[PDB]
Amino acid sequence: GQQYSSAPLRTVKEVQFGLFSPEEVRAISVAKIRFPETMDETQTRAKIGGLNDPRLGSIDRNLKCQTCQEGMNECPGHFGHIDLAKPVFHVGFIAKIKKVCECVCMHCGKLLLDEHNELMRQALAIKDSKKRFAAIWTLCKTKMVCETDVPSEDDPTQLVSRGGCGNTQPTIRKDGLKLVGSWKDEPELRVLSTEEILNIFKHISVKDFTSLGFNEVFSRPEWMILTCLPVPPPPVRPSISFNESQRGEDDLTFKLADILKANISLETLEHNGAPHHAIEEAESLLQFHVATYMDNDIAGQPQALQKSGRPVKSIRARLKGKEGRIRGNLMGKRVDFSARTVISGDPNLELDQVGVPKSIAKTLTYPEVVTPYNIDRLTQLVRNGPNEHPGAKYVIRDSGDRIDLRYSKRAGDIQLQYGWKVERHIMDNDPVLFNRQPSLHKMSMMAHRVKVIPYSTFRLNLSVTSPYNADFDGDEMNLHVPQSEETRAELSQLCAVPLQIVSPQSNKPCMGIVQDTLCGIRKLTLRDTFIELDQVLNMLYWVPDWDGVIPTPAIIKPKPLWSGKQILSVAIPNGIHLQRFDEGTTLLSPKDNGMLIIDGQIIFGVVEKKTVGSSNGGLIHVVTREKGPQVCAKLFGNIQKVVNFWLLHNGFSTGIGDTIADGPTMREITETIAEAKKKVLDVTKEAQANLLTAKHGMTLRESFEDNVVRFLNEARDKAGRLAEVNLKDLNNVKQMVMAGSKGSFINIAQMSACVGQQSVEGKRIAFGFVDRTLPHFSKDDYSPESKGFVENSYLRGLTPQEFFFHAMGGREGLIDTAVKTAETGYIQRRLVKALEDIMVHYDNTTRNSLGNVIQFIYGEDGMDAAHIEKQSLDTIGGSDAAFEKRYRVDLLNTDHTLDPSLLESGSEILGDLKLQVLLDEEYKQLVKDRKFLREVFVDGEANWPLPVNIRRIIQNAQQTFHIDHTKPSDLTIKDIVLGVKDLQENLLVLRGKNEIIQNAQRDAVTLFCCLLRSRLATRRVLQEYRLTKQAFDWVLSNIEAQFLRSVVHPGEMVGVLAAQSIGEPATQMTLNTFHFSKKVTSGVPRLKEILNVAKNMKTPSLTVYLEPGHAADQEQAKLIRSAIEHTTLKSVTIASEIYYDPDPRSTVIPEDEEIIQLHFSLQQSPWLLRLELDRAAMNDKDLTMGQVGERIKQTFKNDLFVIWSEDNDEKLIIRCRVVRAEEDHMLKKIENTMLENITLRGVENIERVVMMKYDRKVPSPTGEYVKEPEWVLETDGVNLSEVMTVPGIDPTRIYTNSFIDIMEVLGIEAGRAALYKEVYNVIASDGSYVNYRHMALLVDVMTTQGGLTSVTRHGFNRSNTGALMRCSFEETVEILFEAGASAELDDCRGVSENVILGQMAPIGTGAFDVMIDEESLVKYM
Amino acid sequence: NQEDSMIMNQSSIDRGLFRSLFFRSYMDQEKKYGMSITETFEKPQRTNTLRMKHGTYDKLDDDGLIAPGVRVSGEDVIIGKTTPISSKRDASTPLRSTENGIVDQVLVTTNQDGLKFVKVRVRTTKIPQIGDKF
Amino acid sequence: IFVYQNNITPSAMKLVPSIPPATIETFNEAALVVNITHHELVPKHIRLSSDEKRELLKRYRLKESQLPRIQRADPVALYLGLKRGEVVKIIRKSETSGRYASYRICM
Amino acid sequence: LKEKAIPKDQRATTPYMTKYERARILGTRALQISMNAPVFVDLEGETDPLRIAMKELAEKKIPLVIRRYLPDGSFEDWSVEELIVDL
Ligand SMILES: [Mg+2]
Ligand SMILES: [Zn+2]
Ligand SMILES: [Zn+2]
Repeated sequence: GQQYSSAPLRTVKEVQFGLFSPEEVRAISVAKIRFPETMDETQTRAKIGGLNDPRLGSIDRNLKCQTCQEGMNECPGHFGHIDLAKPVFHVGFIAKIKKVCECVCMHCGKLLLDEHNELMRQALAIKDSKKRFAAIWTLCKTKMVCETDVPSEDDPTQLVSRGGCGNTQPTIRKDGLKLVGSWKDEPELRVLSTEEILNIFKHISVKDFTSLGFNEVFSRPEWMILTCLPVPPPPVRPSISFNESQRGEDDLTFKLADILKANISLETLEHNGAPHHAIEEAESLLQFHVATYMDNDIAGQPQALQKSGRPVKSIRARLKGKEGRIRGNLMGKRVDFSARTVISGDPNLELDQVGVPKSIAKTLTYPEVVTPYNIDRLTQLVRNGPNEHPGAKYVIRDSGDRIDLRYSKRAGDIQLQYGWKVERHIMDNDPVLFNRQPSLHKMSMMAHRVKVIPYSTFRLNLSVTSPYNADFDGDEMNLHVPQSEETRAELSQLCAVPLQIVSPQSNKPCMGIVQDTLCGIRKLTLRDTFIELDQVLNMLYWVPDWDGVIPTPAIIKPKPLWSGKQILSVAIPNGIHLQRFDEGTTLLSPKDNGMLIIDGQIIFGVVEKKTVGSSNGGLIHVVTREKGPQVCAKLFGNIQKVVNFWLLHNGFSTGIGDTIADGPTMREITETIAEAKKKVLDVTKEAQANLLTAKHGMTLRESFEDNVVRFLNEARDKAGRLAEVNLKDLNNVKQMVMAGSKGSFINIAQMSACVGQQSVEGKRIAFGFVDRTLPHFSKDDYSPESKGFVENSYLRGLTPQEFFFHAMGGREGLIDTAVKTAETGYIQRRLVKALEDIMVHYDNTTRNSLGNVIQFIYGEDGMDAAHIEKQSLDTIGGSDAAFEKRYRVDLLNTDHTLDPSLLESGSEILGDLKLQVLLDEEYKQLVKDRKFLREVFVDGEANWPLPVNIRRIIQNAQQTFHIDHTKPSDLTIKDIVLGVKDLQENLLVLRGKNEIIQNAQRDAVTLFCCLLRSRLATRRVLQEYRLTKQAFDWVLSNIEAQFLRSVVHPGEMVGVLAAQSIGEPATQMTLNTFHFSKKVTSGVPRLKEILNVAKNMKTPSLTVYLEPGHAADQEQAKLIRSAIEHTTLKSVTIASEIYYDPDPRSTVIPEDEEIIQLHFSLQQSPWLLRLELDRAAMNDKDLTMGQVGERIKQTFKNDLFVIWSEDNDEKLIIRCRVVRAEEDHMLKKIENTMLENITLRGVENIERVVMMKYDRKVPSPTGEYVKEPEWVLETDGVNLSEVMTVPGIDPTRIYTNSFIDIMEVLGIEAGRAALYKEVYNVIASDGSYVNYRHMALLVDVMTTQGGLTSVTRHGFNRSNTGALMRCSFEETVEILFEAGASAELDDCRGVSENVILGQMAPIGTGAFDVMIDEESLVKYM
Repeated sequence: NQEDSMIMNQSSIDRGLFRSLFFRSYMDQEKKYGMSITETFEKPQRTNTLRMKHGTYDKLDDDGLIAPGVRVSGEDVIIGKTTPISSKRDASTPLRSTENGIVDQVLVTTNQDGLKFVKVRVRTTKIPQIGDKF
Repeated sequence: IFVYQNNITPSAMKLVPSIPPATIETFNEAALVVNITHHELVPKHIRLSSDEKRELLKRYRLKESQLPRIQRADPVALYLGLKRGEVVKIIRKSETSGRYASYRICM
Repeated sequence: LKEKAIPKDQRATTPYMTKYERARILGTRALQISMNAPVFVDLEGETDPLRIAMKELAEKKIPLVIRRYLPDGSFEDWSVEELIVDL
């Protein structure tokens, strides 16, 4: 850096990894490093001709470099070299060297397996440089002969010489950093010398090693072995030289002197009187120091510790992540022009502003270039100085030399010159990046307008609290000041707060009204709330935009009074039209329910969380989409300014009074808890009296506990609901719950009525002590009181027992939180590191740094997630009769035409056959759409997020044109029919003059058009909306415009987007799956399970659906449950016995005296095996004695004699004798095969099968979708392949949480579908919503390479992506070592490589190039 | 006072509410490098090639220590010390950049070895402000 | 296509690639009981002709490597008798567009 | 190769300007304006290089051209003058 150089300035387009040849190492070297010493010889404390040494770079601030004579800052440093006394293995290649040895003849250097071998021929064909070496190794490793001759391809009888000697190959093992071979009375054992290995490698043919993973030019296998060691210059190993009489050499400088010392020891030892078994000693030492220098943390070897005992930094350890060069110095950096302080919110800053403390503003600078525009201002700032606020700190001349205004003797008489830079203070409205770490979002870093303020905290608008996830509980934030006119433009035009308002994470806004303003807005907007003139005038003035027009009061005659609703609508801009229905809202909104804003005026409904919050159909969501992100950001401020002012004067509080519930309501709660406790006891005695019958697939204990905790919860809920109801509307806690500002039911419930049952690990407090939860209780006490049910409210106070059990469950929370914060952290990173390089291209395609297609068009529709809104697809639902009434037009039917009251043409349109052909086709298409939609969304769900809010367009049109819902339209049938048809052709996502790209286009707009045809049908357009030609034409031009606006922008870094959009919601998960249908593992642990593509999953299960015409029949369901649920002989057996009953015709056992007499009317072993079966067990599993018997009979065939008692006999018995010395010992083996091995009925792995009456939305004969509940089977095991073929089931519908299995049986395509479902169900369970495309992209990425690619170290990170890119995640040094050994070439298209190289990445703003056209330039002047 | 922030009575803050003292103790030793060669507590000055600090040395007395009454600031040298090499070299202790106060108590003793040992404490009063936690 | 009950001996299995250009398929009777292609989650896979595939790569400026893959052993790949290199056009219904088409190249 | 340049006739990227192309044009032009480059629009008392650049873009008097790279390495060049600026 810094001085001028004539050398051409280019950018790194490629990185060619390879290995150093010793020859290169010498050529490239500036010094032959000879002595371990650093200086002080001849006396002089100044670098020696041996180590460090000037030839390499400077130690001092000398200006000298000897080599370049440039001086510390400019000089990069130059490599020296050490010639090693013997060759040594490069520690990082020992395993590869071993594998190369295993592939080649350790004598003639020929590759052990020729193109003569068929398997080898297939292995050789492998194009992957690494996968080839893998296949080659596996084939050659088990070849212990270097063949002289081999059978010819023509005939295997007449053998052909392939070349090569006839030597036996050794069985190589790794013993430390040595390789030992074993050839073939008794095997020959000897170490393989580094020289010998090297010589054999030098003899491997180019064709042979390029067939292995290697490269003739860049990485010849012989270069894995080191002979000439490069010596890194001082800037790699800086001598931190403090004072004069002291220095401080780097770890690497010591380790190199150790290498040097060991080397001279060896070279002097071998040259002189070599004892040859003292030479091998010093050589092992040199091998150790050269190994331990590069990697010190070697597998099962001692660490090469310092004097101190301190392990020694290996070069490896330097680069090894989180703090390595890669993760800590390159993907992350500490940076200049950055600030940080405590944040505290401000109601008087605008949404997009940031309060910067004067001190911070006075430190951070912007380099402004002196130009005729600012020359005057800039001279004032320079005059002001570095101490006054709007001032400057430095003046940079043309010369490039910096003037310090703090000390310059000319600081007062500086006369600026165009071209000079004035490093001025950051002033109001400078764009700056503001950030709250962890940065899990696009929104965790947004651009703000500076507002220089007093006091030491960063001030922010409260509505921007939510995207940052900031509190003022003492939170600090980072500010980053851009320095280019260009990087500011980036901040302002791409990441400024107003733009970031409607987030693509959930196609909804990520900011809304909160806290005071949310609480106060409900309060202001009540029917009961009225404002006197005095205050109305202040509340108006406070709105900075206010047109200066005092609105006419709602009440005039008794007293001029305005309503809350009224004067709040002053902040709501004109043309804002919102409609919402809650509970039972009518147009005469009785409860002040729902919301109705017309032309930006509140007609009815209280303004709370659903309206003014960060809601999907938000007042914010609409104001952005309709008026601009700017207009919307203003609205945040305006709403705040009014509401906050009104609340400042109304006031708001909370006290113990607000937790206090009515005396009789308390009596009612105490009773509710009491009756529940008794309901529990009644069950507790029922189970103690053995009358309680266990639930299917549940222990008596499991069954009892389920009921108990169900009652004790039902109890807490009811008790709370009593307080909730009894709390007046004046209850401050209720008031906060109502606005939605803070709190919920459970908060009220726990504080006022009852805290509830405490739980740890899903169950009530367990007996930690022998049969008791605490010593304060008696043994075997299953009571609500003993197992942790907190009878009391927070108001009443907990008992000592209650207090501890609460503390037990409480602690489980704190741990689980701590653990999830960790677990979700990594999940986010692996998601990001797996999707980084995914971007939308100028061809609407979604590709990675390899240009491999992931999505053929972003999120299957090609739309930007932010420009989407949930919309209803009308044609899907309802009766066919109601659809007909809505959409059918029949100009040939006197009572099914359009009345002339609807359009002018009405009278003359009746009977028009040619026109009926248009409406007939129009309707035939609406019918087509209806059946298609019903194929897509099977449940008949109509509300789907789509891109153009058509409802709003028609709304605005009606308002705009003052559509009179009385006089007939001037539209024609052709105007509507063909106008809609023509609009469809202009909704372009993909442009391309070919059938592929064009059909792609048709598909991408298939759903939107369905909605379009649905909303703009002839009858709707004329009868419903009462559109004029003008109005209609406008609706069309707007749908078109809005649609085009909605498509994704090429450059969209859609990969990171998706990653973060799944990741950040994961960090907000409570979990695991409540504290108790099936209890399937969910949230963070199941998400970890998914991304890892874990084979052994926690809750594997099937969902078997019954055959179509069998859904209602429970008996059919029972039959299948019976047919699939696995049953063993073990499960029905009481006991197994061996007797000595020598006569088969008689019996010692008198019970069986009857059993023999019968099974011996219409030679054997004297030893009998008798099994007693449990009637009860046989009854739950609906088994017969003969059923069991026959199963045993077929298991042993003609080898075991089976007799059995009948289903009537008092005791259920099975008698077994063996067929045809040492016989008794055999029966014990049979009894194990009988219990353990034998399967009676059911499918293996399918362990517990539950019957469930699931609801199902299905079309009725009449047409309308109707709840048709079906019987369904839930498994406790997986065997898809087998349960699919079972009769009585719907194999077209069967599902499994194990998508690994779906992939295996139904294909990668179905595997993708199931994978999405499972990812979605993790997110959906936590309530939270993530837009389809994000989850789709992750799922698509894990699937493109046919099969399930994990989001792990050995998943995505083992792709053919950039070596530099992949090292940036998890296997860093190992990755880079393989890069050299296989001569990898990094394309440099991954974000990561350009981040490492400090180059403008091909991302967003980097996706294209900018050029000056001299032609147009000369045309403009 | 939104999102866990609070309003405080300025009038009360003045009257002394939640106002606190703050002390910091800085320490040094006259190290004995080899035999006879010892570090010296003294107010140094520009002599041959000594790497002196940027801060004000003028607050130090001849003993290389500030007097207890004195008000210190920024990088003001609170302990003056020299190290000899083979004239002198600086080894003086300046007050923490990010801090300021009034010299509180200055302690002059001997460490077990028999060498000069010094502890300088600086007192500052910290009045509740806008970013302060409670 | 040989539909076998339990097993085809490895001595018999040697004969499968023994008579080219003709290709031989071994299918276990038990796997064929249920037509997996009929499943809810299984979309329609369409085998593309040499010309159809050539056009695909042309129109998206693709190298075969760039195309999303399907294993030669994938249940649907086996059903359609897909050979290496054969490209399949997969048409699935979408909640975003109505219908979406992906392509998968064989391995 | 120069099979790289896709011709004006038969070009298929959006005839509209991307949010990024706008951010980079405005930035580039403001940077150029800021370091005393000739301005093609009449500054009607304007002084912020971004505000001047915005005026330049608004009058389509920006003499830059966007080179849109395709995944294969080919490209379509589009002039600031010809791109639709909806945004
Ligand atoms: Mg906090
Ligand atoms: Zn140099
Ligand atoms: Zn050989």
